[PDB]
Amino acid sequence: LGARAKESLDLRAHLKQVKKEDTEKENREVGDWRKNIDALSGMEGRKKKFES
Amino acid sequence: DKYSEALKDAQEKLELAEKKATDAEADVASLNRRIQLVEEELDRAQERLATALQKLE
Repeated sequence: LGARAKESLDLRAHLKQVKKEDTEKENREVGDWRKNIDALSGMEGRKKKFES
Repeated sequence: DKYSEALKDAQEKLELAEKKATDAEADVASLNRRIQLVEEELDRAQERLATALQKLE
């Protein structure tokens, strides 16, 4: 019985570990980066173009 | 006569220009103050928003 249980759980843990490997490789470089809008106060009012 | 009419017209146009540009200068001062107050509000918003982004992260 212990052998049956070990074989089943070992196969399960082998698939579990192969699944972990992908997460181990990278974990953050999949998300995009920050580019929020803020500041810009110092820019001038009479734009060099007429969309002012 | 020609000088009399020219002087009347000159006085009226002078008065119109003077009132126009006194109003314009008063608007200049008032609009300066409005720009500065909205600019300070904007700066304050920028500090708040900076802290906001930090807290979000």
